[PDB]
Amino acid sequence: SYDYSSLLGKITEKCGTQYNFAIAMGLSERTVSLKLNDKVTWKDDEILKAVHVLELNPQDIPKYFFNAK
Amino acid sequence: MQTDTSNRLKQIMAERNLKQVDILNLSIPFQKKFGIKLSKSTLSQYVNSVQSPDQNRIYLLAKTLGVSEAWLMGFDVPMV
Repeated sequence: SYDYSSLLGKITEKCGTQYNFAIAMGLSERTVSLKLNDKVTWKDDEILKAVHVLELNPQDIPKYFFNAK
Repeated sequence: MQTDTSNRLKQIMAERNLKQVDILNLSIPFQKKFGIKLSKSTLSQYVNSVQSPDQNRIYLLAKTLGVSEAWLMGFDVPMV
């Protein structure tokens, strides 16, 4: 599993709602929900877009998307 | 340099004198550990840039090669 605590923080800070984040990612909210709830793995392009959208530091990516619980 | 996983794989293979079969052998304990499987054909596809590996397979190869996930995805970051 992946601990998305830090990621959820940036999403609230930058986008507000998960829905807003979904629109910014070009994804459906159900798609985003299933990924943030570790039911569906993140695609390669989705992570890169999340970095662009949330303006994350690329070096922090292991802590945002690859933190095992 | 800002690239993709396909080039980073090739970079590792050249820098560490490894072939696809080597990487698979190293991943075997991590495949069992993370519950993420990786076949020879699917790894061949990643190298040949046929398909881009998802979060799971990135995690698998990163821990296997002992490198940063961000680096393995082509980001301009430290390798570890």
